[PDB]
Amino acid sequence: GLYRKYIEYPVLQKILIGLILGAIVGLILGHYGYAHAVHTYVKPFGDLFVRLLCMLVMPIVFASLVVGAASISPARLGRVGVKIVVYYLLTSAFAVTLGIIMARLFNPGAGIHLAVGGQQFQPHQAPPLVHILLDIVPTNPFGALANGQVLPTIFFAIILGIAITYLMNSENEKVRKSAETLLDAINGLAEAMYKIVNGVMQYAPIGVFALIAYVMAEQGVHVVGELAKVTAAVYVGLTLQILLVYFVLLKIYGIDPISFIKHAKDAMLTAFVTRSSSGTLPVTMRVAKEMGISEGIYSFTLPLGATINMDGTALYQGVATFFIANALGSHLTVGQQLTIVLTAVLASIGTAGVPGAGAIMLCMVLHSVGLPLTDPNVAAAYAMILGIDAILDMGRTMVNVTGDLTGTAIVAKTEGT
Repeated sequence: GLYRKYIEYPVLQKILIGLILGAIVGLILGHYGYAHAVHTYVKPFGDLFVRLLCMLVMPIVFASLVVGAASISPARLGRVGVKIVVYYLLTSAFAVTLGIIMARLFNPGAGIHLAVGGQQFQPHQAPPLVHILLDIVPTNPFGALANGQVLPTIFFAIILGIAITYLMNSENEKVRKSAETLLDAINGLAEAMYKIVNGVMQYAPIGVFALIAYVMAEQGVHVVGELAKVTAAVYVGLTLQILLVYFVLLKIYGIDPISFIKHAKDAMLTAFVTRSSSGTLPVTMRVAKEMGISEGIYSFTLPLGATINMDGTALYQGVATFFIANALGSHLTVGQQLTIVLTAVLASIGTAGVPGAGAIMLCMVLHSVGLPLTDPNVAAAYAMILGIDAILDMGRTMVNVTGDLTGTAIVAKTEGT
């Protein structure tokens, strides 16, 4: 009964209450002197969760990127598909850029000088820009899977998926059956890893509690004001994202944003109460029908936009990786911000899980910048963001629905009219 009502509780509320209980118990046991007994007894339960997330982050990238890039490729795209894919990738790039802008205009990380024992996180040296653009393509894909290097894995997985779906319409028979078997095996690997993501994110409140308790027991690092600042940064970034980006796009394409934003306000209210973008898929199909565009174009666009087009998750990734970069002392270069943009855009092309996928994609961005999520400073600054993930997730799901609704509207306009 107790175990069933613990599992039946939602994941994000339990992670937030685990963060709150971790902060309270860590402050109480840090004031009363018992801090080493918190460390040597509670830090394994908060490091096992980081080890499990670092286990899950690498086989998701290859499999989910192969499946997603095989459902994106120009061999399965007409004249609507190329325009909607170009819109989704460019709008995700604008979302990451606006998240980085709202993270540089604010300062969410400055204030928490994070250190585990006493030592500051020493950053690596950054290569030049041409070395990054030449390091995107791997010299060996298996040796880029066995190491870290999320961006060569992303590039090789996109290339492999597009080559498989080019082979899928070949005139042979054994070639087509072999390509179909390979794509079915890789899709089975991705669907097998999503269940382990569900299990690890069900374990997640104990790990977040066990990490936040140790961090509060070390110092009184004053994290409540900085987490309120990064929450305000995410909300102001999402509101300005909706307003500026979508109003500029609708004013370019001539369609009036007032009645569109009324119908989209109904859809946003539904998607903001239910906090799920896949749940309002008949709701946003109803709104797209009430705009009166074409039945085939929204019945083709809205599942693709619900499983691939993620704007609020990308903006959350930008602001979160910039908060983790500033809460440790390591500034980011221009190549690191281009790496953020590329990894967030190309990792929001295949990844769609019901829980946890934002946390795994933030792990991808962190391991692709250089913060490897094995030092306890990166794990602490990531656990605080994973705690705030609920009150970021509501607004980011609302922007995730607004993005594909705006894309459906403007692509149907330029295609029909």
